[PDB]
Amino acid sequence: QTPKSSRDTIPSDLSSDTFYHVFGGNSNIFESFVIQNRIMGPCWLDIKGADFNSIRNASHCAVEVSVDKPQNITPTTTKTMPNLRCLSLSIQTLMNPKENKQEIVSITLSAYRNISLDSPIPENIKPDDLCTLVRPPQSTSFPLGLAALAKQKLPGRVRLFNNEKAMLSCFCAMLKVEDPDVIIGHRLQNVYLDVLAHRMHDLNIPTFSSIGRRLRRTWPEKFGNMNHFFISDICSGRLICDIANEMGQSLTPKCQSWDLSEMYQVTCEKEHKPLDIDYQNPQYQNDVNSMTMALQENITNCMISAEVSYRIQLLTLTKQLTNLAGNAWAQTLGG
Amino acid sequence: RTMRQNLQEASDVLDDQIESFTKIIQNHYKLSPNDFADPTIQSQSEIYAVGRIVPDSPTYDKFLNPESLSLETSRMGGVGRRVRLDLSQVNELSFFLGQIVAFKGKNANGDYFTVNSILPLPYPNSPVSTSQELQEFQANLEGSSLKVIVTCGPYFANDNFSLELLQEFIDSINNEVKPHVLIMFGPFIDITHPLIASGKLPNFPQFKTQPKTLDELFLKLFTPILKTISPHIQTVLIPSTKDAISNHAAYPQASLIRKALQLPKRNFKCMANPSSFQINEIYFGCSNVDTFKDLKEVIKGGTTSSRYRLDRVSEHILQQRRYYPIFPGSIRTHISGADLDVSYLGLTEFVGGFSPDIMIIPSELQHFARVVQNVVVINPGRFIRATGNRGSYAQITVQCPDLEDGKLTLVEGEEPVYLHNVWKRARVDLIAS
Amino acid sequence: MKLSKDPKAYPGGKNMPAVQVALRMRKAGRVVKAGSVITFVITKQALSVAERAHALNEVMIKSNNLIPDPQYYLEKQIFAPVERLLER
Repeated sequence: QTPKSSRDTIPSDLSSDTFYHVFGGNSNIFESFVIQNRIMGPCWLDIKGADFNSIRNASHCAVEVSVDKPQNITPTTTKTMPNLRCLSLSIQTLMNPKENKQEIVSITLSAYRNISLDSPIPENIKPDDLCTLVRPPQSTSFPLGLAALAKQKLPGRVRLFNNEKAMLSCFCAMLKVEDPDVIIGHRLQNVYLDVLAHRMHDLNIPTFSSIGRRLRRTWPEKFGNMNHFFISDICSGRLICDIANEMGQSLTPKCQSWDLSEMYQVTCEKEHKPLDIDYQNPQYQNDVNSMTMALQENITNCMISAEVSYRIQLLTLTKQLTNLAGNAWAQTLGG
Repeated sequence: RTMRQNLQEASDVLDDQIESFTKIIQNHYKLSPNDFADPTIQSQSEIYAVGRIVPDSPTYDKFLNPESLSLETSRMGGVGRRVRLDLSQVNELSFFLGQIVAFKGKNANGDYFTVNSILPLPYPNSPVSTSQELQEFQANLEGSSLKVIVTCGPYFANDNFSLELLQEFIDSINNEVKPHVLIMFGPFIDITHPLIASGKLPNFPQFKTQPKTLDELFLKLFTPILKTISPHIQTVLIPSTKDAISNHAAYPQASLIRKALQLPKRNFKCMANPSSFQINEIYFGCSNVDTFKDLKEVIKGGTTSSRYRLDRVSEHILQQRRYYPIFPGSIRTHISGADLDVSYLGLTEFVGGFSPDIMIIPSELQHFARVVQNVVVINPGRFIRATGNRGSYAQITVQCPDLEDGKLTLVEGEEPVYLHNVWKRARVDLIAS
Repeated sequence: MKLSKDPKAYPGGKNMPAVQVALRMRKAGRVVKAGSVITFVITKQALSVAERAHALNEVMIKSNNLIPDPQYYLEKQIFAPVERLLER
């Protein structure tokens, strides 16, 4: 932070008659903070001189503090960690031929609010909450009897919405109120987070920032390869635990295609027959049973993703690797 | 170079085509490489992409349509993956297999790349000359205009071996036309000639000793006749892949050995196929594969369809910066074909990146001479038709260069150079042979 | 066999059994578009392989008088995979 020309860095080949090289001109701020204070991955931090009255309405977090100098923060030797609020996302899409736009029809959210990495996670943990939001893929109305049949067949809550926009508004509000620490899913990183972020952009969702932990009222100007940096910056605060990314693939060499069903079979020795859900089909606008089966497939995909995430020990292995390398946990998970 | 074909080397050449055209597009449109991304994977931001036009199925029908094309990406761009094209949002275009293209588009759902706009590859720069060189050429011509005659095979009909028309043409050029240079394309003794093909070669009473090989047939049938060309007329011999006298049946094709043809050094020059060369200031681009007949377009839009096919094909040749841009090569079903040596497709690119002033691509189609994008494209047609009737040949007359007449355009810069304006200065006549 | 495109726009649909079956249902009256999964069986009677292909449910009905063509299933479905399976 400098009063003027804060965005201008010193080139290494700066002309001078007393020196002929400069190191560290283009240092990243996180790298400087981590190097100087000897921070090694996620750990407890002792913070002195925290200002509890400086920050107003800047995050989705419960406590907001600040410090005037980085030397006030020192890492501690405590090995234990708090329980992590994990949230599993399963995204069902619809391919629009007109504009060639990928549209979201439903989300299933599975909540695990006491996931402790200090102790082994048990097999087939059940979520503390399970909810599914849906919108009609074709019309503005659903087939009749959907609510009662969903109550009678589907586990967890099911919420019906007239259109996509209110559906993502409810998704964002639920994300804010849940406040999860880790977002769990399959191929989220380069497919479904993209789809989700750009659908929040297209429908002008005002609370879109809740997918991370920072409060922004407007999108970056250049939103519209930089897309990856923008989404990763927006999601900051909630670790993305993707079981089919490079990190998840490196922990499951025994798969071949890393499809959700294949991962389920390989890691948990259980069989799930995948249904090829195509919401372009006209039957999903008047056949309630087909819609209920599709929602059930979304829900089971969500819990399968969560269970495979817990079984392959993705969080603990990535954490340990981060403490060993000294980088950020998110970089280990998604890099 | 021998007759070897290596799949890895051919694939390297095919990748390098896309990479070079990517760099050319980025330079021309002042775009950063971060703006270009992989079109085979789903992205919800509009991206720039460069690749090759290929059929969406490796085993494809002979006829393509605007709903059955793909884009093949380079090794770095898309790890060689091929993506189907969604061209419902593009009303006007013209593509062909092997064309390298640039797209601004969006792959939303993973299985289709939607092109929103086309990024036409810029036309190559034209050659330039200094004032001194143009004055030297002015002195060379002694005021008079430059005359160059171009002829193309076959030179004798399908049912005989008469070169009487060729002798008539030689006498005409010797005593009336008197050109400076004469460019003769192959084939000279076409190996697809049905009498040569079937072995129906008769005894020749006008030869003391009968030929024993097609090479000796050339030495006894053509070389006497070609020797009568006046020594003041320098002549250029450019082969075709069907020439029996050539032992290199692949395009690009090495030049003939003049000594083997027993032609005297005084005015006979053998040039490779393709070849690019200067006559005074004039830049010639000569290729002896029928690109005009072979390039088959997929087309949408009334505007482009209302255009002449030949102008579109010539613009395609200019944009692709290579005389035979189609790929895979055309085939004649097995009898003959393009005979592309893919490993050496580098040699068929425009020499130095300059667009030749006059480009000569002989075709089996009707003779034509046209100015496209300030380049004269000449097809002089076949010298003699199949039945033996008169064919055609083209005469090129170019006004002598003059810095004062204004038809040469000065190029701004510290070092003064002048753009040749051949299309302003050349008159092309297609004369019955 | 999944149809990537409309059957009427398929290059060389005369060689694909799935395209022939889809066009037969089209001419019959039933609707079929891109992405539709065609389940078929090659049947016995010279007719081409694609011409002898019929939809699965049609073959199940015994009164239709349709049976899987031995030659095709013994050559292209059983003979083809084993020769690579027991090549060494």
